[PDB]
Amino acid sequence: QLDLKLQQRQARETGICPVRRELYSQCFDELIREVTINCAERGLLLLRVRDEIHMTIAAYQTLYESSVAFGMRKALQAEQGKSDMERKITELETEKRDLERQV
Amino acid sequence: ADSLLKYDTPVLVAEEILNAILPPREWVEDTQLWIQQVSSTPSTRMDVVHLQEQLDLKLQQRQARETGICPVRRELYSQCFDELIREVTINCAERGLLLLRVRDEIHMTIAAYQTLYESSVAFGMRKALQAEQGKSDMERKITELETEKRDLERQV
Amino acid sequence: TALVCDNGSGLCKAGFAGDDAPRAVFPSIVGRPRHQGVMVGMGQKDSYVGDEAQSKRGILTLKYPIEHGIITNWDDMEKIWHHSFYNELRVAPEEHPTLLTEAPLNPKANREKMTQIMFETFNVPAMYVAIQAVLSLYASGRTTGIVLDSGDGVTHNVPIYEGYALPHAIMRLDLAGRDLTDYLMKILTERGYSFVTTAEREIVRDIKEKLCYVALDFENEMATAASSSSLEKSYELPDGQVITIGNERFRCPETLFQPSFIGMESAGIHETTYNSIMKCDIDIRKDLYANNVLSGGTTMYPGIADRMQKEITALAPSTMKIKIIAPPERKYSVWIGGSILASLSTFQQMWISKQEYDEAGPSIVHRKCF
Amino acid sequence: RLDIEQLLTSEGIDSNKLMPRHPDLQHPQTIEQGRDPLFPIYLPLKVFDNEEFDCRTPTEWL
Amino acid sequence: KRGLVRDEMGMPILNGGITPAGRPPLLATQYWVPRIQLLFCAEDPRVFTQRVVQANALRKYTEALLMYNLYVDCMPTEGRRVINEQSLSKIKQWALSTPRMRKGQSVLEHLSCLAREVNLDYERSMNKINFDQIVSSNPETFSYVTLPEKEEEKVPNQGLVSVPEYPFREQKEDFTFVSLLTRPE
Amino acid sequence: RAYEAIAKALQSQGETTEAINYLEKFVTIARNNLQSLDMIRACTMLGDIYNEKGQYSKASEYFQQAFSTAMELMKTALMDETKVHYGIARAHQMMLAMKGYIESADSNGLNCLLSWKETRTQI
Repeated sequence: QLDLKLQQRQARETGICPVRRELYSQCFDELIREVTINCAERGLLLLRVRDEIHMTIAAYQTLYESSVAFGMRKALQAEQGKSDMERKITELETEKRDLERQV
Repeated sequence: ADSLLKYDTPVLVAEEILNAILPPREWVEDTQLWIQQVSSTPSTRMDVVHLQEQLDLKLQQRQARETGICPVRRELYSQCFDELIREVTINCAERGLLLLRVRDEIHMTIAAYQTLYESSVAFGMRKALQAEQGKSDMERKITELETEKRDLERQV
Repeated sequence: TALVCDNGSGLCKAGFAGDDAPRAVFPSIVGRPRHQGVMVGMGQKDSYVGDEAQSKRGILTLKYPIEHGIITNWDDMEKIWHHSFYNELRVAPEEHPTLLTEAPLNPKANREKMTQIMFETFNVPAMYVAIQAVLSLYASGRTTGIVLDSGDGVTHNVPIYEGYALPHAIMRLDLAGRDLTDYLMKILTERGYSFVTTAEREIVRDIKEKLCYVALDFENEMATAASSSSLEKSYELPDGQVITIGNERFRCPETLFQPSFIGMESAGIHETTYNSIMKCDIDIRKDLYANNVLSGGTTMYPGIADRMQKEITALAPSTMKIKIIAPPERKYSVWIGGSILASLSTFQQMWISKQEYDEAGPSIVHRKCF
Repeated sequence: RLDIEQLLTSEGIDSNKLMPRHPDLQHPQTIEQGRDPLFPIYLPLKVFDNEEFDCRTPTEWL
Repeated sequence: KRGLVRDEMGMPILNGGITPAGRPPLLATQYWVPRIQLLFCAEDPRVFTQRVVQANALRKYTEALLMYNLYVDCMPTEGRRVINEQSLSKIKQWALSTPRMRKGQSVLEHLSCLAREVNLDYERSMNKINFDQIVSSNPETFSYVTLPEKEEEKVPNQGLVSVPEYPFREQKEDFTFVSLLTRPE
Repeated sequence: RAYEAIAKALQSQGETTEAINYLEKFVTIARNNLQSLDMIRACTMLGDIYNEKGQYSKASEYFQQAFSTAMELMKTALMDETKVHYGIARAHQMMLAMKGYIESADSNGLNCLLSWKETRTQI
C-alpha cells in the first residue's frame, strides 16, 4: 500500500515532499500500532522517537525561516547602501558629464 | 572504540536481516580488527524497560540539551531507534524492514532540511558579500572619479 | 538532476527535469510590503511572490516582471527565481543545474545580464538558456516546425529548422491574453457588466477559460447567435449574480484573426504566420506547412485548431496538406520540452560551467550558447 | 440608510481610537491597565488599508 | 453647511481648482487623506466596515506580533554559543566558491563579522523555540504576551500539477530519436 | 510555604501590594537559609509583579538574580523561564526607543534598527 500510494500520488522521491512525509507518517503510525499490540513499551519508546524526530524537523524549519529573515535583512541593508551608491552616482556622473563637455 | 547500546561481543581478528538493518560495527588497530556483532538476541519487554531507564540515565548524565536541536540528544535517540529496529527485526524481519526503511527515509529528510538551511544562509551572505564587492566597486568609482575630478581641475 | 523554470509572461512554472509535469505553478507577479520599516521589524520575508501575493494583492504592492515577454526589471525576476527555488523547489540551487527560458529576439544585453545574475548570485555550477518556441517544439517532438505561441502577455510565430530558428522570418505581434481580456471587458461593458478592478479582471480571465471558443464561419456564427438564444451560455459570478453571454464568446477570440477590433493594423495571426513562412524559403516551406504547432495559453480556446486550418489553407496555396496540431498540454508543453531537453545527458556536455565562467564568462552565453 | 458609525461601534471600535497618538510619557500604559493592546495605535493604518475591497480605482472615482 | 463646496470666490471647486498656474495652497478645511480615512457614498457601508475592522485587527495583531519577536530578539542568550562547526565551514566555503569576487582581506573580515552575526541568529532561533514552548506551556503566567501565528499545510493531492494525460515518455523518446543534439562534436 | 500561599491568594484577588510584602519575607527566609530553588521561584514572582506594575528596572534586577542563581543550580527549565522573564523586562525597556525608530521610518531610524539587530545594542 505504501508503494501504491507513492506511485499514485507520484511522490517526490527525494528532498522535501509533503506527500512523502504524510505517507511515511501514516505507515509509521500503523507499525507503531502493530508494535504496541505486540508490546506497549516498544511502541511507547517508538512514539518517543516519533516526537523527537517531529520536534527536530520543526526546529530545522524554524531555523530555515530565521535564515530567510537574515537574508531579507542583510539584502535590505546592502541594497540601501546600493541606493546610497545610486544617489551619489547620479550627481557624480551628472557633474562628470557636464564638466567634461563644457570643458 | 565503543558503542553505548547493545553492540554485541567484539570479535578480534535472520542473521542476513540483522546485518542488513544495521552493519555490525568495525574498528581496526595495528591491522587487527574488532568486529562487533548484531546478535540474534531476542530481547524482551523487560529489556525495553531497562533500555528506557539506561537511556534517560545517559540523557540526564550528560545533560543533553533537550528543547530544540542537540547533537548529543539526537544521537542518543538514534541509538534507541537502532535498538528498537533490532528488537523488531529479531521478532520479525518484515516489520524491521519497514521500520528501518522509514528510519532511513526520515534520516535523509533531516539531512535535506539541514542542507537546505545551509545553502539558504549561503545565498544570504553570498548576496551580502556580492553587495559588499559592489560597494568596493563604489569605492573604485568614487576614487577614480575623484582622480577624474583632479583631471577636470587640471583641465580647467 | 536538473531544474526547469519558464515564463509565458502570464504564469510561471517550476519543475524537476524529466518529470511528466512540473512540481509547482504560480503566477508571474511579485509584491513588496509597502512599509519597509514594518517588514524589517517583522522579519517577514522580502516579498510575497506567487499566488499568496494574489491573496494579499490589496494589502501590499504588486508589479509584473516580463511585460511583452521582455525583462522589465532584473531584480524582480531574480526575486521570482529565489521564491521558486526555495518555496516551490526547496532544493539548494547551488546543487542542481538549472534551465531558464526567454522570448525570441531578446536584445543581446538581456541574455548576458540574465546569465550573469543566475550564475554569480544563484551559484549553481551550470545553466542553459532556451527560446520558448524551441522548447515547445521539443515537446511536440520535431526539429522541423513552425510554432504558434501565445502566453497571455505576448504572441509570436517561430519557424525552426532541424533545431535552429531562422531569425529574419520571426515576427512579433503585440496582441495577447491581456489584450483579449481588455477587449472582452469592453464588449461586456457594452452589455453593461463593467469589470474594471483587478479582482473582476481575474474573473474575466476565468470566463475566457470557461466559455470562449472560436467560430468557424464567423459571420454565419454571429448571424445564428443573433437569430436565437440557443447559443447563450450563462455563468454566475462569485457574488452570486448571473451573467449571460452570446456572440461575445466567439467574438472575443476573433480579435486574433481580426485585429481591427483592437484598432491595430497588422494582419491577423494566420496572416502573420503565412507571411513568416513566406520569409522562409520554398526549400523548407513544405515541411513548415506540414508541422503547424500551437503553444501557450491563448491556444486554450476550443476549436482554434480548425479555424487556423481553414484560414491558413485559404491564405496558403491550395497545394499542400496543411496540418495544424494542438498538443493537448500545449501551454505546459513549453515547460515539458525543457524538462525533456535537460533530461538529455549530452546537454550536460552543453552545460556552460564555472571554470569557463571565469574567463569565457558573460560572453559565452552569446558565443557558446544557442 | 446605513450609518457607518453604528456599524463600526457594533464591531467595537471607537473611530477616535484608530488614529495614532503620541505616547503619554506622563502615564505609559502598563499591561495591568487593561487596554486591548499593550499600547494604542502607532503604525499608520494606511499601511494595512487594502484595495481588495474597493470597486473603483481612484482614476475611476475621478 | 448647505452642502455647497466652493472656493472662497464661490466657484464649486472643479478639478480646474488646480489652476493653470498650479495648485492653490491648502484651504483651511481641505485635507490630504488615505482611502481608509474615507468612503464614497456610492459604496456599500457594510463592506467598508468589514475592511476597516479587518485593517484595525491586522495592524494591532502585527504590531503585537513584532513586539513578540522583539521580546525574544532581546533574549539574553549570549552565554550559550552552540554553533555546528562543520555547517559553518561548509556555508563559508559556499560563500566564497564560484563568483568573480576578489576575496581580499576585506572579504575575510566581513566574513568573520557575518559569521558572528549568524551565530547570534542561530542561538536566537534556539531561544525562539524555547520561548514558544514556554508560552504554550504556561499561558496565564504571561497571558499579555501573544503567541506567534500558527499555520498549516495540506498535501497537494499530487506533488505534480494537473496536466491531463499525454504520451510524455513517447514524446521524450521521439525528441531524442529525431534530434541532432546527441553529439558533442 | 504559608507566605507563598498568601502571596498567591492575594494575587488571585489583585491584592498584589501586600503580596509583595509576603513575597519579600519569603525570599528573605529562603535566601538567608539558601533554599535557592524556591528563592529563585519567589524572585520570579516578584519580577512578574513589578513587570505588570511597570517597574521594568526592578523586574529585570529580580530576573537577573534569579537567572544567575539558577545558572549556579543549572536546573535548565529554570534557566529557560528566568531567561524569558529577563528578556521580556529588557524588551519592555528597549521597545520604547525601538518603537520610536520604527515610527520615524527614515534612513536614520532604519540604520538604527539594523545596527541594533546586528549588534543587539543601541547607538
